[PDB]
Amino acid sequence: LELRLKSPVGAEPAVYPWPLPVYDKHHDAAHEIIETIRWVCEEIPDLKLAMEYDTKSFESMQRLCDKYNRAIDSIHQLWKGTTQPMKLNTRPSTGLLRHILQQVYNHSVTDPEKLNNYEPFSPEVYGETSFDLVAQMIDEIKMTDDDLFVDLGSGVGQVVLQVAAATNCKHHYGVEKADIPAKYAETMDREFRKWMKWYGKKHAEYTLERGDFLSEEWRERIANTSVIFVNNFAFGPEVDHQLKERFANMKEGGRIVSSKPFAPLNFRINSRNLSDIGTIMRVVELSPLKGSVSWTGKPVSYYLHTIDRTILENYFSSLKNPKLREEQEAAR
Ligand SMILES: Cc1ccc(NC(=O)NCCCN(C[C@H]2O[C@@H](n3cnc4c(N)ncnc43)[C@H](O)[C@@H]2O)C(C)C)cc1
Repeated sequence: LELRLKSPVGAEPAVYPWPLPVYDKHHDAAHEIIETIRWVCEEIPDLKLAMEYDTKSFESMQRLCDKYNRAIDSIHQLWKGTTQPMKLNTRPSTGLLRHILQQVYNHSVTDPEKLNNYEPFSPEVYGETSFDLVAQMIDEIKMTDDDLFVDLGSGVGQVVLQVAAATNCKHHYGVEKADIPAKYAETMDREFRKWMKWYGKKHAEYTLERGDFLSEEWRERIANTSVIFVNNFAFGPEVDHQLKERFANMKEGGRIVSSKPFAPLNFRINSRNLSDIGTIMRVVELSPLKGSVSWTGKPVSYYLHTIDRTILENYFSSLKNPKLREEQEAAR
């Protein structure tokens, strides 16, 4: 006994055995099926029109699947007529992408318990993943095809995949040091590509790698990245310090988005702090997403750092000008 869902673009059908597997306490294949149908119906209005359940009854679930499959066949017949078929070159909506990543994770991370010891993957937010927060980041931070993107410490790769699905960066990378998450990343990658093809959706190029971002090789790679995401909230002093030294080699207009700032928000340059990272970057607290919950109980905010050496330039200009020099020397 089994259930099948046809792909809206003619990829091979999704096939689930009956009884439908359970993935964890809040996820199972029955609701994966229901949500797939719901999202294919958002992809294709005509299907939504044609569509109007006991998830423990094989007959109830077979009837839903049959109704979806017959509607997909009719839509495919419609597209052989004069109706234009669904555009094949598009990015997924945030809602669809959320479903896709959950589906990819369901099928990739076989034993969620093996991951526990590499926690936290989302230390900045109580009770949810970074997904909704990253979806905001992505809309605030303009990225283009000149950009290279990296998630430093990428886990099973979920944030890299989300950004690659939504943006035009030339390449997206994840780097992950631990064996278990890195190995799950390899499956996440194959599953993601499979499911994105199944929905008829495109993503930018990406690569998930094994490695330590504090290594010597990564030194020059960080220097040549234009957009770095790093979830550093729970990092200690020495790692944050080591990262600051890597960032000091980034090019002007390079950006770092993090869960804890790497410099104070109102850094004031003076003769004792001249070599601190604050001398070369604007730092701002981004708008928090309403509804998200931080450790304080308030909405979570991320931190945007933009490499901008005009701050340092202006300090040196001011040291050359006796009036400006006396003012500076006055305060401090
Ligand atoms: C705003 C903002 C939001 C989200 C994100 N991205 C994000 O959440 N990605 C998911 C993984 C989170 N990672 C933990 C993983 O890092 C590895 N890791 C730790 N140190 C590492 C290292 N030195 N080298 C490679 N991997 C490392 C650990 O083994 C662990 O698998 C963070 C918490 C570090 C970025 C920016």
